Amino acid sequence: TYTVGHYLATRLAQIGLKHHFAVAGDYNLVLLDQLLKNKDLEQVYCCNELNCGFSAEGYARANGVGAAVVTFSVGALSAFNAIGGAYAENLPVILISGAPNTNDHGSGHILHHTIGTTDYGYQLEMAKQITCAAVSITHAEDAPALIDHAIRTALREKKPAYIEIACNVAAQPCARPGPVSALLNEPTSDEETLKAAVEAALDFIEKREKPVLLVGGKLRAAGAEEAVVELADALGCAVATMAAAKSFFPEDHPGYVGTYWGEVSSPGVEEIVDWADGIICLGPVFNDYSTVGWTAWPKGENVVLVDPHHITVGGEEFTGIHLKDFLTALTERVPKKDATLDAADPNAPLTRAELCRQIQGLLNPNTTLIAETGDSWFNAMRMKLPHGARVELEMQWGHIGWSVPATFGYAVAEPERRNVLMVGDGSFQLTAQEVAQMVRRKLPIIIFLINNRGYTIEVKIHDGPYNNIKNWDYAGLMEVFNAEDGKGLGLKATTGGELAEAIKKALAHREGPTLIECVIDRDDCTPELVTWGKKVATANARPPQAI
Ligand SMILES: Cc1ncc(C[n+]2csc(CCOP(=O)(O)OP(=O)(O)O)c2C)c(N)n1
Ligand SMILES: [Mg+2]
Repeated sequence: TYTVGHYLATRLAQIGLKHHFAVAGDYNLVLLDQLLKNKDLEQVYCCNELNCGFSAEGYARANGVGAAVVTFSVGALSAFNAIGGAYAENLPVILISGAPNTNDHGSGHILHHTIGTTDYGYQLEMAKQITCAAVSITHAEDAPALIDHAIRTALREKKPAYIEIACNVAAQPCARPGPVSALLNEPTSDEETLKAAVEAALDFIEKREKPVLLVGGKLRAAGAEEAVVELADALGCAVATMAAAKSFFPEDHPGYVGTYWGEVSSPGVEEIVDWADGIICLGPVFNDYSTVGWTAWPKGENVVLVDPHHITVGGEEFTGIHLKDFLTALTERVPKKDATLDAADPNAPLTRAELCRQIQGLLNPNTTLIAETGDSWFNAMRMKLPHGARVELEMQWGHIGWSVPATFGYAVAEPERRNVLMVGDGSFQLTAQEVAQMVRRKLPIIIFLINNRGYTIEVKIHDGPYNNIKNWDYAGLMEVFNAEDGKGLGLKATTGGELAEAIKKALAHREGPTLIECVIDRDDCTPELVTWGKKVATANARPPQAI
């Protein structure tokens, strides 16, 4: 006879999860036992919850959805930082927490892992704030209807959910899951709006000769990566990707120019959009960083904005549509308008140009490049990508240290890929211990620890003593985690040559991860980050305007 544990386990497996991540605790202990009972759904463990949640973050980038489990408040409050990151990056990460007993609710008791107050709702009062759905199971009869809700909403919205489950309830007997289809099927557009939406879009381009395509960050949540390719071709115009959305459009196809990111756009892409007649943004995320100090933000007269569920065209609005259904019906009536555009030395000290070049050697169609918040953002946005090659940024949320646990998670879902991690010295320190799990699971990850002895990106926004961080022997950390049983390489590289030696050892090494402490100079950095931090620093601290 099924139980709340089984029902949640199965519901996760049905929608996709081969792995759910967890951190033991006396509330979720009984619950965790029953999450094992499903054998198509494996219980991965983690060092702390802040990371555990970020690992489910990554996993959802590869699978499409992820999940985690934690103890009451003490575990979940840290995870909320990842659930914020999920909502930010449109990831259907499903958090789950253990919770007090049923007989303690409103019972005047104080419990452990809580504030000391007699109330325990404060947790999912918080969670609600950062999650599309928030659900407390306190009776096993409720269970299956609410779990379905939490999952169903998360997937429709492409935003995270929350499920707290009283420890003693987790065990109790529950119903059997209904067919999975109950959760997945979605409301589609309305034909009448859809019809008109396309018609007004056609006029936007057919009163012009030089259109452009701009690929937004939210494209992956809409599931429209395919339909953009069939539009870029059927239309033929010059495509460009945004700050995010790197590797959301393939860099083979003839229209792809590069990356548009304001006055720090990769060579030759700022000009095409400025010059052109109108811009077709497909689910963008313009903000103080994406617009680069509010300088590079498309208007409305010469802009079509095709956000996930609501489409603005010059002088008109539409709602109740979908980005995908819009780009399917568009890629048929669209006419073909075009806007055509027209080594280093080894042995010597290692330059940011050298390893950004040499790292581009690794880029296999079976490769996913995880670029951490930092200057590493700008390196990835210069690198040419093969077809099928992926890049993962976390720009909306930007928690440093996200990369490490999210690389661990991404790798559990896609272990046969070549998983490559560009992480700075400072970011790495926040979440380093989750490398020990890459060793535990024996995953072939290639960590490029961009060591520069400081928060270099933060230096070029506004410098100070707060940016100088204690330095580690980042290379030697690997050994400490390998300890008795693991197998994982820990290397260094102070020269352009040493890098090639380390990279060969990395591709060579199996049975675990490979870190490379690529030392470089702080002020040696991309020319974008230089001119970029200025726009952010002044916009950040622009003065109020008196009334
Ligand atoms: C948890 C968290 N704390 C602080 C910040 C602000 N912040 C953004 S980047 C950054 C510095 C990153 O340092 P590092 O990885 O070394 O960047 P690099 O020097 O490689 O460019 C800081 C402190 C943040 N985004 N997240
Ligand atoms: Mg650094």
